[PDB]
Amino acid sequence: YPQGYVPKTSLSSPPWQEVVLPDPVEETRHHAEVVKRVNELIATGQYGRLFAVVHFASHQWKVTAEDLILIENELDIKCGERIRLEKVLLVGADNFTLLGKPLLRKELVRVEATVIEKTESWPKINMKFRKRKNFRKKKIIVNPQTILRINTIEIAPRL
Amino acid sequence: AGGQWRLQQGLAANPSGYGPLTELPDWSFADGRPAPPMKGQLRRKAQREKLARRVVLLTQEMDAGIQAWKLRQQKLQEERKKEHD
Amino acid sequence: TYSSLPDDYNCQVDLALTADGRTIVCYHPSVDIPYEHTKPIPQPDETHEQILKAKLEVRKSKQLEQGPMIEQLSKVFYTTKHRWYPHGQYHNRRKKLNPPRDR
Amino acid sequence: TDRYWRVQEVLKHAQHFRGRKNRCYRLAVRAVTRAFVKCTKARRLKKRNLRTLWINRITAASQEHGLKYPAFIVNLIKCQVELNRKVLVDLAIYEPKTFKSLAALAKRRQQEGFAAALGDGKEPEGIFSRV
Amino acid sequence: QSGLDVIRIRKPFHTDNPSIQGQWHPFTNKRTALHGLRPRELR
Amino acid sequence: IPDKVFQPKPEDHEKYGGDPQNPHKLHIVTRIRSTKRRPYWEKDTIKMLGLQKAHSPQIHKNIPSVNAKLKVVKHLIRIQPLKLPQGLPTEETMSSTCLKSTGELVVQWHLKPVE
RNA sequence: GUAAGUUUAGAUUAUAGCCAAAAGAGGGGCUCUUCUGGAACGGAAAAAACCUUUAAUAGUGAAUAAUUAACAACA
Repeated sequence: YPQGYVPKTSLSSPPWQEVVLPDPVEETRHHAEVVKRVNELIATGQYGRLFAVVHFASHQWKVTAEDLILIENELDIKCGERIRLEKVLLVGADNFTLLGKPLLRKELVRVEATVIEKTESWPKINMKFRKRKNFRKKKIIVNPQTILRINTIEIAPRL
Repeated sequence: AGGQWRLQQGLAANPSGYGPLTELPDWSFADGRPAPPMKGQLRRKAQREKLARRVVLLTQEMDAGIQAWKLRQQKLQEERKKEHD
Repeated sequence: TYSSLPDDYNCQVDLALTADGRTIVCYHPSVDIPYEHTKPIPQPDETHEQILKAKLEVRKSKQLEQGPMIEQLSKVFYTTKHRWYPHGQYHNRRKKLNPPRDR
Repeated sequence: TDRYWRVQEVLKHAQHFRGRKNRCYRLAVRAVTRAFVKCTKARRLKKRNLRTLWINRITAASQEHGLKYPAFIVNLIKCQVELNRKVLVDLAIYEPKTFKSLAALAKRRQQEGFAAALGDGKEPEGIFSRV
Repeated sequence: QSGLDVIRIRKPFHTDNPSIQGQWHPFTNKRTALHGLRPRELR
Repeated sequence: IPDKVFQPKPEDHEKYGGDPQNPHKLHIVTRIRSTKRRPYWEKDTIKMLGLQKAHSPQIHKNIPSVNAKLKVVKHLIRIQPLKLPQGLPTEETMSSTCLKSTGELVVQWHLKPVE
């Protein structure tokens, strides 16, 4: 028996099974090959509806055409004016998707939406838990609000 | 989660901390007009500017704090070596 | 065989990083079921209501009694008898008449 | 002379109560304050409950592909992926093909992470482990 | 403001195309068998 | 507290990578605990140091008076030496300063990923 | 390091704790005296008194704190 030989048993081998990654040099060629084919797919425009993840305010919104998003604050923009969202981290197609690291280049993706309405919120109770609470010890919030309608998503083969 | 790994790479432990994602503007006009600076970003910017001025002032005061010691030693040194007539 | 996960069930997954490294490229074309791995539609020879009538056959004492009727209903749907019992007028009126529907 | 309107103010909030409470001002007033207090507290707890639901759904989706929830999250962070938990649920529900692609990416990073530990750091960073 | 009523909104999102890649169903990720043999089928 | 705690050893210098000469000038301190249920002297020291809010960066000098005050609250703070790879900021660059978690204060923020 | 302090004039209110944890003194568990801390919406099972917790605001965000458990003897 060769040196450093251990017969296989319940405790001799780890429960996990080792795996072997492909060699880097050929692996990069596949990475380049995948990009070239996908670049042709983008050039051919072989996609219909698309979904994109856009971060606005303090929240991340997964977005698609015709989507309506509500932001609970003023934006200083008149209604009916198209605006461009500048924070997109993910865009998807029927048979392919693109992921930012952590964001895509501005050239690749352009997203535009329009302001629909500026409003406030319905009353929100703010009662307090104090001995002898009383019936006239409460507050209302009615925070401001705004409405946005997604308009278009634009991409180009700029890989 | 993941704060420890982010610190190892030198980034902020919380993704919501110091980073282009939070700092950069979140939108721009379709016409191309730049969006107004964010109120939160401006408020955060002001604090950093105030701290920077304090840091420079402290170091300037610190430089004198040690440099002056050398000027008081020169006065002590010259005082020891004295003569007349 | 670059993909680290089996591609034979949902779709072929090809994960690639762009040369610049600023983007991650994923190609996910769907995979169809092989013909040889499927069975033909039953050659020997339909509304769900028809099955319900056959399942809830009227056999004993013409229409069955309330208790047995619930038991037959409970057995078919693997539910408890308590669900089938009616409720009083007070709760019935409370139900909202026109719940909102969007899209 | 307007005590009736004061009663109506309590009544409008107590019309949906049950028993003599809904019709007795002495009891109706007390219930309304308690109901308002309950709603105020529930606002904070509502957000926490939603996060718990999102985590559970992600685990089921991850377990469907054979990946544990902690492993998936850590690999995504190591990959500079900053999707929030709520969005992760949405991707699985409506983009299963994309979610499977995400699962492979996380699995590859975990495999690279295991390889890096076995390598002991002598080997260079992996293609998917480049930061 | 618009004529729309101002009350609690259950969901801040409205979309007419919830799914693009298809909704998940249990048969997703389930492997097929040759001849579509059901489990335990002698055949 | 005995000075031996603050008397370094050769292994400590290697572990923390700090040269015994050219001591660092500025301290970075953040409060990591509450002063509730703590004695009044501990409460007063925290108030004097200005660390009312937890996880708040503060600029302090590495001087004996500051060192003595920090020692009293040592267990409630994290001390990190401030580094200036690019040196002190100028008036023009005063607005471009940013302190990294590594402890280095850059005088120019280019909004480019370190990667 | 930090921003209050001393004096003059007018003037009341308050003047019964509770529990934890230390140091003493009687008993020999208790009985006292002295010092320190506390009053969650989190946690220790429910838990005024122990632990994590700077105020309070909307959000279908994010990072963390305390956190009921723990793995026979031969030389």
